[PDB]
Amino acid sequence: KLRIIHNGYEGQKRNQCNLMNKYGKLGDKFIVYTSLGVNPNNSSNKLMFYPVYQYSGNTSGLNQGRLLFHRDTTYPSKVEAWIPGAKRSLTNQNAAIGDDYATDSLNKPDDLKQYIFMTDSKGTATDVSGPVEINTAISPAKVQIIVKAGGKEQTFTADKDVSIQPSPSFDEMNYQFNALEIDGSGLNFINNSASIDVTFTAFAEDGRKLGYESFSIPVTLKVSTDNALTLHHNENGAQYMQWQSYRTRLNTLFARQLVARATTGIDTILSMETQNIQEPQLGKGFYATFV
Amino acid sequence: HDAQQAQKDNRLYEARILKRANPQLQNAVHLAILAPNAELIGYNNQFSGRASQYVAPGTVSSMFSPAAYLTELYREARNLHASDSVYYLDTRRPDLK
Amino acid sequence: WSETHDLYHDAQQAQKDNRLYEARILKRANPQLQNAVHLAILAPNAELIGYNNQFSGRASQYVAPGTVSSMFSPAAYLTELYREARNLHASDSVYYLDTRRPDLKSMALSQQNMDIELSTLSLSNELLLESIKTESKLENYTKVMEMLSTFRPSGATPYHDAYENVREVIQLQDPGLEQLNASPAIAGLMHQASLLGINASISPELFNILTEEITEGNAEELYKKNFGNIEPASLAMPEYLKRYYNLSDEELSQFIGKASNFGQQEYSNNQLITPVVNSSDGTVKVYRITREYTTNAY
Amino acid sequence: FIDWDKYNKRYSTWAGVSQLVYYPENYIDPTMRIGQTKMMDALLQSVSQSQLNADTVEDAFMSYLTSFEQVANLKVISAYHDNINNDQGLTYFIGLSETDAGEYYWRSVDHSKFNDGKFAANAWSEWHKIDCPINPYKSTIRPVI
Amino acid sequence: IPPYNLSTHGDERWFKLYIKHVVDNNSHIIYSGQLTDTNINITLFIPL
Amino acid sequence: QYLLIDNQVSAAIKTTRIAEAIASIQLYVNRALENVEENANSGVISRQF
Amino acid sequence: KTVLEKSKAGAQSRFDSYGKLYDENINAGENQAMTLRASAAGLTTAVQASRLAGAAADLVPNIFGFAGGGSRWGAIAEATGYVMEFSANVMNTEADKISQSETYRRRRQEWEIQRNNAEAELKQIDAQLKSLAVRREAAVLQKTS
Amino acid sequence: KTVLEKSKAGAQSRFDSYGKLYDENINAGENQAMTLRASAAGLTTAVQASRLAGAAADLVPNIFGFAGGGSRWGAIAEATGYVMEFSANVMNTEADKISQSETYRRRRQEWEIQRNNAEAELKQIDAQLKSLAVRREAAVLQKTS
Amino acid sequence: KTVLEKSKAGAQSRFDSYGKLYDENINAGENQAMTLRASAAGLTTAVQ
Amino acid sequence: ANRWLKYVWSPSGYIVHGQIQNYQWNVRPLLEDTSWNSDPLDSVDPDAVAQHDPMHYKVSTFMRTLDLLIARGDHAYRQLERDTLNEAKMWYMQALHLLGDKPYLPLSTTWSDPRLDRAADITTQNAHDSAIVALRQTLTDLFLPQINEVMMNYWQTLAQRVYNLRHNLSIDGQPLYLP
Amino acid sequence: HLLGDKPYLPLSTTWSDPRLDRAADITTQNAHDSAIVALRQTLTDLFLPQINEVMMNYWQTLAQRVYNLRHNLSIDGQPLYLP
Repeated sequence: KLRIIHNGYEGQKRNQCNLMNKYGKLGDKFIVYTSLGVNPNNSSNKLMFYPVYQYSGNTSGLNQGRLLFHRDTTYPSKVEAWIPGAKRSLTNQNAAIGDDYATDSLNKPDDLKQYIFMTDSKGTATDVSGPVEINTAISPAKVQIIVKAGGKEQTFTADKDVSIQPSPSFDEMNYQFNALEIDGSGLNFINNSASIDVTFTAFAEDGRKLGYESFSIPVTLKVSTDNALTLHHNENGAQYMQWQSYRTRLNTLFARQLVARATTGIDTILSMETQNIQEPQLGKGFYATFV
Repeated sequence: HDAQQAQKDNRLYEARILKRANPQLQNAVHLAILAPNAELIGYNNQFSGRASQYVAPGTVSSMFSPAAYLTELYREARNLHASDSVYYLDTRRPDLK
Repeated sequence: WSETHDLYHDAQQAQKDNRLYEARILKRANPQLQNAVHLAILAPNAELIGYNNQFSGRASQYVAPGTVSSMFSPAAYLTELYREARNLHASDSVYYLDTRRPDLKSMALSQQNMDIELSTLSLSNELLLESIKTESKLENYTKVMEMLSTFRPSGATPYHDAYENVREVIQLQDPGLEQLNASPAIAGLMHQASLLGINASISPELFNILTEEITEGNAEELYKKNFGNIEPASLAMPEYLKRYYNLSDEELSQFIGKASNFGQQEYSNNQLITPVVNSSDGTVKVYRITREYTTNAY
Repeated sequence: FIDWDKYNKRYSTWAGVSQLVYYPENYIDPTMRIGQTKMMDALLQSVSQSQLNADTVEDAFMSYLTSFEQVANLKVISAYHDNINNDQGLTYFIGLSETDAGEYYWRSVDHSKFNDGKFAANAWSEWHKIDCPINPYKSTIRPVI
Repeated sequence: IPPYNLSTHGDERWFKLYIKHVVDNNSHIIYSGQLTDTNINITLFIPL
Repeated sequence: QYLLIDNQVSAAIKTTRIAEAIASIQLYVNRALENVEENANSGVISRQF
Repeated sequence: KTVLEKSKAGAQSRFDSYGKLYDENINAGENQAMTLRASAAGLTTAVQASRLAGAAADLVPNIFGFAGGGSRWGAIAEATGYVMEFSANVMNTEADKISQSETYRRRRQEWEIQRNNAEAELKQIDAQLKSLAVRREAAVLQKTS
Repeated sequence: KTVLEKSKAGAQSRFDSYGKLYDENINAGENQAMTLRASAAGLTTAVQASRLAGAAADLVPNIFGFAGGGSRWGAIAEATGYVMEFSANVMNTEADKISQSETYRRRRQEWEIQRNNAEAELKQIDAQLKSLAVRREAAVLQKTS
Repeated sequence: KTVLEKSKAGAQSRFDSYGKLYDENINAGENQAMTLRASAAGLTTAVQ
Repeated sequence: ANRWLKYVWSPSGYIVHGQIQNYQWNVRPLLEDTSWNSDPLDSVDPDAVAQHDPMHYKVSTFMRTLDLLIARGDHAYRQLERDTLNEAKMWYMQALHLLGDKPYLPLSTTWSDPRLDRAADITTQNAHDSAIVALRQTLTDLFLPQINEVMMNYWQTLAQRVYNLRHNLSIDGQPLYLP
Repeated sequence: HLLGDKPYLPLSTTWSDPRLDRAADITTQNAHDSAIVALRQTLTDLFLPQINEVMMNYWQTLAQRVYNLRHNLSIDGQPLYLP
């Protein structure tokens, strides 16, 4: 199930995505201004406006474009968006608290892809720069899921593998796929374990990436050519575990032979002849010296 | 008892406006406390922009000044005795009102 | 993803093995340990040869605690701070580390920079003197102080640095101006507007500001001389005036009174200032109504 | 005037309760709470000494999480509703822990706190312990009022 | 849930979700909310 | 908070050039980790240091 | 001058003593005393798991043949009675831990007062050594006179 | 003057210390120590209900068949003997609670005396600073003479 | 004179404090603490 | 103590397997404000009001983080060394950018200094109560809402601690230089 | 004589007082990490290794204790002779 949200990064980008959600549908096109800074000459605080321009004539049926904004000021004021390059002003007398718009009196969006000076003439000034035209429509042919399970990448798009396409929304779009076919032959089993890397991603109409989300499905293979772990108790007192070729001692017979070293005293317990107390061999075998 | 429950809901709804409109909370970005911004509009239009005017502690115009306790005292205690009585509050003390 | 997950945890294990192998060289090459014969701590002497050939004899050079060339000096913590924190922001950002502080990359990690104490305020002034010298493209720090002596617009800027050197020594030689009374014939040579500059910090350029004749006509010309490109609609705001002159709300209300952003004005200290806007002209005309009580106040 | 002797006679008490609606965090104590469980009382006592390192607060958390497991894994056996009708009144449950010779708890849900398709969280009380030698046969046990 | 339009909803923003024909042919409320200018995604468990 | 050195400090308070450059970067990191200065590189914040 | 230098060297010995006691609070001994009182009361869940296991094992009859039965019927009430008697010893052990931890806290707070009484006496005798240095200079000028 | 200002600054440090200890009596630790001694002795009615339930359950015979009987005849005298031995521990727990509560009361009453010894010394040194200010004025008039 | 009157008013506060503590020995609390220790040990004939 | 406050709120984010996370609140029913008490005004309970509105659990955790930073900086102050006063200034400046700037309150308000019978008039109150019901489903003599005094003391303590740092004083205001 | 003699540290070292960007340069670090891997299986701006400060205080305490023994002082340095 692939899920897409349209919000991001609470400073300076959440307030711009709330304007697209509140005043627009998903198939709309917008201008997102990615560079916002205060004017050091005309501002008395560090607050700023967050502008998004909405086009005229899209999924949201709109006769005339409008400049959305969001202000953090609670006092009533006008909001004026002065454009020095086009000598045009978009002014909203008595702006609302938070989300409001100022309609574009003559539909020329190319006069808005440049420097805009937004102010309220009561403390707030903003150098609006860096326009980015985005298209927020999403076709399901570009929403794909990449499955790299061992050998070859397998890509499953949402135009063929979804039974019911959901409604377009900025909040949630749940893309529930069908039962997808993954060729598990050819996995690289390192230490008897493999993985299936499932990567969710989605693209918009203007080619921008909508983010990604990578998963991993661990696959563990059961070998059958090995022997089971075996616990032994040899008659010399040595207990060990038989992992297939090795013998690993479990107990110790140190405390059995410590008793003869403990009759004299602690000077005899904490010597080195006590530290040279030997332990029996692990089952059938021998000692070999390799030079 | 339905009038008591509606009176408690009026205290909570007016509180939720005045809590989240705090400039002490709006400067702290990391709290992620959402301003109302849709029912804050209807509150400020009705009450002449009350939720934008906050005051410092120690002033007279506060909700918790001693002038605010004197107002609730005088509102309730002025009806303890009848209006034609000698023990009426505005009869014994005409300078309080 | 898991191909990256395997190579990264193998890179952590190889990074821990590099820390342990370099440690085992520098532990057993200690002259504190080589003088103690009874420890029987074996010197490497075969992989110590390969370490000293690669690193220019690093394991033979040990240092005393408290020096700058150590692995645990504060110059060694500053190196790991500057190596990691310089990439926290992007290179084209205003919050980049070598953009806000160009003097950090050029500072020598010497013993004199670590031991010798000096004033923090002297370090802060020479950082501010260097930034002003490069933007105005002046000659030295004296031309910076000469430029600040005549610079009009900003809130505390008409600062004649040679003048404060003059007036403070006079405050140190005779405190309270004892020779203002004992020598009337020298105090009579100085006009009393100049003797005001001894007690109060009034620059010779500030004397030129306070004695201008403000009439209609030159008020637009004396505005750009005394404020620059500040728009007067943005200068007249009380929130802007508080930050510009470095004032407080009680200190500003003695000048322009009680003001708010809801279109109301009140009397503070029995005076009023209202920027009354003119209809059908757009001009702003400022009044000053001032009140004195007669026949009672309260 | 019902609240006159407490929170309306003095000014310092009137400003106490009336600020508690707006700013209750000035009066919130992290160690004390009206309505806390007995596990939170036993947790505070486990860390009430002075020398309190990282090892002590992790051993007291796992001792807290042990008693948290016993209450989260209760098996509701039977119930009783203290009214004629299911719409009003309040229903008392009974629980079973996962120990042998188990221990029985009980709590309540208030059907007058049911609003808009869901109980409010004030309807539920906490599981109260029954210290009684109970050994029923095949879960034949009933509360009653 | 569609956003609030005064022409197709009215002058009040309340809305309620009822369930019906699940155990009897009467109605029972499963949600109560207020209409906004933005869609409301509601996920509920429907008994059968 | 920008130039990482105190201008309102008095003239009787003394440091060294190393120990002030340390306190400049320590003040720089505590603003960069906690989203006070925007557009911090997230791949560097998640490093082991 | 020798009189005030022996008073200064005596008040220095109290400022060094109570300052060493204030800086070095709870030692290696008194840490182990409060660790044992924290370990003696962490056995509530372990004793209760042995009483509930011993109660249900004794409810099974143990005599078989021509005369059956033999189970102790009051086994659950014996087990819950032993846990509540043991939990009274746990709450007294937890109370002795906190009362010892707060006796040591009030002991440190009295060491801080006795540290500051010696620090104020060092600053007092240093001011008496200064006025005595002025009394000697007035005696040398009288010698000059 | 410097001698009496160091004496004033030392008596201020005792008036601020013992005044802080008097104003801040029983802390978050010592509240939990007396709460546990109040909780360790509130188990009298609960242990007694488990001894009387275990006694009557053991009076029922448990061996059936060709050889009947099996009930413990001294079950009630065993139960009443266990309650009176446990109530002696309750009365010692209640006595340790009140003796700790009154040790803390007499500790506060000694803090009030040590607070008032520092307050009377502040008012004494302030009167010694006043007479020294008059001794200096008599030395300036001698300088004028 | 003011120096010795503050010394007199301080020694009066100790004579009034320790005199109140001497005149008022065992209080309502410490009476109940020794009554319980007399009641916890009067159970010898009853347990036997 | 910093390790356990960051199990509720880390202002520097959370790193789970080498990647920063999308949340600063580790408690997800604080991330979504879920009310779990809808009867908060039955009794005088400061917690039951905060259970109805879990934003006060955000402000409580915010105040405990500030109490951590101030008391740690007070501990790093009283060593009175050179590098410890510079350390103590770091913990004070770290508590100042979590608070942000001090709130600029408007000084002129809609407060006409009314009579006592004008402010305690019942038709002013009944117009106030009937207006809330109209919003939930002329009056200018009302009392203006108030900022938190206990929160305001955090800006006033930290302005005093930094003032004592910048001017060579002690934490009580006593000078560290020789007169 | 269990410590032996005090270590004679060389006083002139290969330390050129480098710039901060020369010592915190990553190609100096990556040449350092790749050289250890070559040893396990130009860089002169490196930090020199350090003797133990806690060990050094044993030579400094014992030099002070014997100095107080040889010159008729106390353990704190106070004289045992009459002035």
